[PDB]
Amino acid sequence: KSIDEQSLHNARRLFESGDIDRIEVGTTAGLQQIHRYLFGGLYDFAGQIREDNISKGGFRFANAMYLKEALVKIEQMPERTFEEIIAKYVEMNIAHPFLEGNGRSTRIWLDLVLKKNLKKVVNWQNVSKTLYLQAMERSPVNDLELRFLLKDNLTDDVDNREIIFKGIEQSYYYEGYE
Repeated sequence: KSIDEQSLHNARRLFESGDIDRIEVGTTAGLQQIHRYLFGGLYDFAGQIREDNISKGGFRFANAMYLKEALVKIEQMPERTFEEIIAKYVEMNIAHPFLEGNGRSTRIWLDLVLKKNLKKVVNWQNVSKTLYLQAMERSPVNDLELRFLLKDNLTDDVDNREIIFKGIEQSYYYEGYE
């Protein structure tokens, strides 16, 4: 819980400082920069591609033995349309490259890709925890729930402090932290 508190402060600092603007967009290295920023000094494995296997619910995330190879192909996916970007996010979630903190880091990664390509980001504060988690769990089979949920909650006000900071708080709530 104290880990989350410091991590939340790191997420706030990432945007306050403008360091968010220095992150490589839509790449594996980019995701690793985010993870390192959020969790450096908190998880030993911050920024590091996992070597163990993990699952959640009935889903086993990409096998560690071919995770690196998968990430190579995932980062090459196109980013021109909303549908392409969500598909790319869905595959990066399936990769789930870190032992922990995949959700918070990859959502920031998603916003960067959406901002670069569509000049929008997700207004996370209005995205229900229940609906978001259900949609993610379904996304490997069908991303319809996710597309429906996120498309309704896009905003072109991408630097607004309230959207940014209330979104960081909801993002952290998705994995347990109030």
